Amino acid sequence: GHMIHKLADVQSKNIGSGTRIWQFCVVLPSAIIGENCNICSHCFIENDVKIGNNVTIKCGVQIWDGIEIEDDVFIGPNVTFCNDKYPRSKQYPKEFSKTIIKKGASIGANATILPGITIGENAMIGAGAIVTKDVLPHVTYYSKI
Amino acid sequence: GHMIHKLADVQSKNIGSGTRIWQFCVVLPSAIIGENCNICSHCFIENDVKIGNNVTIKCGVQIWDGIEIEDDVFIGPNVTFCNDKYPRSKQYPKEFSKTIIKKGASIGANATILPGITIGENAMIGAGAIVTKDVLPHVTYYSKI
Amino acid sequence: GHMIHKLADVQSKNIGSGTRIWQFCVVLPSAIIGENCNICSHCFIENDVKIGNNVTIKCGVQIWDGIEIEDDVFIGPNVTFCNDKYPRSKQYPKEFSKTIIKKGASIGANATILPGITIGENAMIGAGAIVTKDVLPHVTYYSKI
Ligand SMILES: CC(C)(COP(=O)(O)OP(=O)(O)OC[C@H]1O[C@@H](n2cnc3c(N)ncnc32)[C@H](O)[C@@H]1OP(=O)(O)O)[C@@H](O)C(=O)NCCC(=O)NCCS
Ligand SMILES: CC(C)(COP(=O)(O)OP(=O)(O)OC[C@H]1O[C@@H](n2cnc3c(N)ncnc32)[C@H](O)[C@@H]1OP(=O)(O)O)[C@@H](O)C(=O)NCCC(=O)NCCS
Ligand SMILES: CC(C)(COP(=O)(O)OP(=O)(O)OC[C@H]1O[C@@H](n2cnc3c(N)ncnc32)[C@H](O)[C@@H]1OP(=O)(O)O)[C@@H](O)C(=O)NCCC(=O)NCCS
Ligand SMILES: Cc1cn([C@H]2C[C@H](O)[C@@H](COP(=O)(O)OP(=O)(O)O[C@H]3O[C@H](C)[C@@H](O)[C@H](N)[C@H]3O)O2)c(=O)[nH]c1=O
Ligand SMILES: Cc1cn([C@H]2C[C@H](O)[C@@H](COP(=O)(O)OP(=O)(O)O[C@H]3O[C@H](C)[C@@H](O)[C@H](N)[C@H]3O)O2)c(=O)[nH]c1=O
Ligand SMILES: Cc1cn([C@H]2C[C@H](O)[C@@H](COP(=O)(O)OP(=O)(O)O[C@H]3O[C@H](C)[C@@H](O)[C@H](N)[C@H]3O)O2)c(=O)[nH]c1=O
Repeated sequence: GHMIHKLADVQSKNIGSGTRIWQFCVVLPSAIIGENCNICSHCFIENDVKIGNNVTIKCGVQIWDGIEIEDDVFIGPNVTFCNDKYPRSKQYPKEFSKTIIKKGASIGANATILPGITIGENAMIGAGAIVTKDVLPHVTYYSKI
Repeated sequence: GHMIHKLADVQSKNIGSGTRIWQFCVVLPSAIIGENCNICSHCFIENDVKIGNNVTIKCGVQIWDGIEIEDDVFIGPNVTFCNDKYPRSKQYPKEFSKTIIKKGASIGANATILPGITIGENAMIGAGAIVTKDVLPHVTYYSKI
Repeated sequence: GHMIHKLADVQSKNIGSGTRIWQFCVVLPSAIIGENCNICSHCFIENDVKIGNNVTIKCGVQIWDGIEIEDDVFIGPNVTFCNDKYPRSKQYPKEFSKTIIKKGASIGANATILPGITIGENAMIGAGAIVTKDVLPHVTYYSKI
């Protein structure tokens, strides 16, 4: 009982009941997605990826290898994640940096999350923020304009 | 006399003459789009949405419920809008916050527009800006780097 | 010997051996793309565009007319480029501003590159940065948070 749009390319069988995956999403085979998620249009979800239950991923987000999203997380549109702190074309690290977005946290629209980051339970990341350090549980963080 | 790309999912009949809607766009049924718009690839346009005439929406933009775009507006690529100031997964507000981008205004590439915002007529929003307060008509606003 | 995903719209024949172009990409006819590039999902590549060899373009990037990418460049996800410094809807300039990203340079996730910019060889642009001035060769530049 999950809904995969005919215009998505979903290669993972590991998708929970109630989850919706919308148009022009790519989901690679090893991705794990929980129950009652909403994966909005134009998202990319790689292999070494775990996403919990009741997660909302708005449009235009990519979830790279090494990223874990816990239950009840909200990820705003065009939010960007990283798994490589010093990227150079065709220079593959032995191991990708890991990011974890902990239960109930929310990431505002168009925020940028550096590699290796923990965002604590129920944190709120302001729209457009750059997150270069871990954010503590329940903290509201935004970049000064 | 409007052009919907075969690789778009356009569900709205409310689309003006001369409008182009490009590959991998999603446009939901209640969306209103005026004449001679250009809705570039990879855009998402929701239901409670009004877009005027001669509007340019570059690639990778989402126009959420509660957002109105007036005539002659330019929206740069990967510009992000918001309709929920304190987003939590599966916590639906009674009413979405409204944003209006007034006639002739321009929003630079990758800008972030907070919910509830008015951008005045002929304003210019710098590339990458975070807009947390209304922008007055004809004002050039950008976030200090 | 190049791989074009069946869910991409690639109109250019000017694509080097070993290049991969993934789902939901648009590549217009005059685009030039070198050998062993990886053009990830959800990218847009216009006509007056030259991209060298061994270039990585992560998801959700648009490469506009007037932009040149040299060999061995890395472009992070949701990176945004510009070819028009004072955009107004339907006001087409005689000439688009040119941007060049020089050999081996890397642009972090969700960075914004203003029009007319040179990013020098082997530079590193931090995630989320706004680049309003040329970046010198081998320099690490990021926007203060
Ligand atoms: C971070 C946020 C929760 C803060 O809301 P708040 O605590 O009510 O803060 P206020 O609106 O009272 O603003 C306090 C100050 O911080 C600034 N500020 C607020 N959000 C900001 C942001 N995202 N980036 C930068 N500055 C921000 C305001 O400009 C204000 O500055 P001032 O004191 O100089 O006037 C909210 O503004 C936000 O970014 N929400 C996320 C929206 C979103 O992305 N939704 C998902 C898509 S719908
Ligand atoms: C905002 C904008 C219109 C200002 O242009 P301008 O008034 O000619 O300003 P200048 O280039 O003279 O720059 C003035 C100062 O503001 C800074 N600045 C300009 N644009 C900025 C931006 N978007 N964000 C942050 N700082 C910016 C410059 O770095 C310069 O700083 P300095 O005085 O310390 O050297 C322009 O830079 C811009 O962002 N244009 C939008 C481009 C775009 O997104 N096009 C759509 C896609 S093609
Ligand atoms: C720019 C970058 C290379 C700098 O790494 P570094 O030189 O190791 O810098 P550090 O982590 O030691 O940070 C130095 C300081 O700059 C700040 N900083 C680092 N990167 C920043 C960024 N992108 N934006 C703003 N501030 C940043 C840190 O917060 C720190 O501030 P502090 O001294 O006040 O504590 C790196 O942080 C980065 O942005 N990498 C790109 C990641 C990416 O986009 N990958 C592609 C997708 S996988
Ligand atoms: C019909 C349809 C829907 N969608 C996605 C995008 C659309 O905004 C979303 C609607 O589902 P929802 O469950 O009503 O909304 P969601 O939980 O994703 O987000 C909404 O509610 C939260 C609470 C707000 O913060 C958010 N800003 C809202 O968009 O599903 C698509 O991507 N394609 C579609 O065709
Ligand atoms: C052929 C084709 C076009 N498009 C979109 C994306 C492409 O950049 C645009 C070209 O149409 P246009 O009317 O020539 O250009 P637009 O008005 O969108 O923007 C151009 O002009 C304005 C004035 C500049 O600020 C802007 N930076 C330019 O891109 O249409 C697509 O999305 N897919 C396509 O296949
Ligand atoms: C199978 C498949 C792959 N891709 C794209 C997106 C995916 O992340 C990438 C994998 O190819 P790669 O050559 O393994 O990785 P890439 O060089 O693009 O990037 C990886 O390595 C560099 C060194 C890191 O900085 C980067 N963060 C990594 O993603 O190819 C797609 O877009 N669709 C797909 O179906």
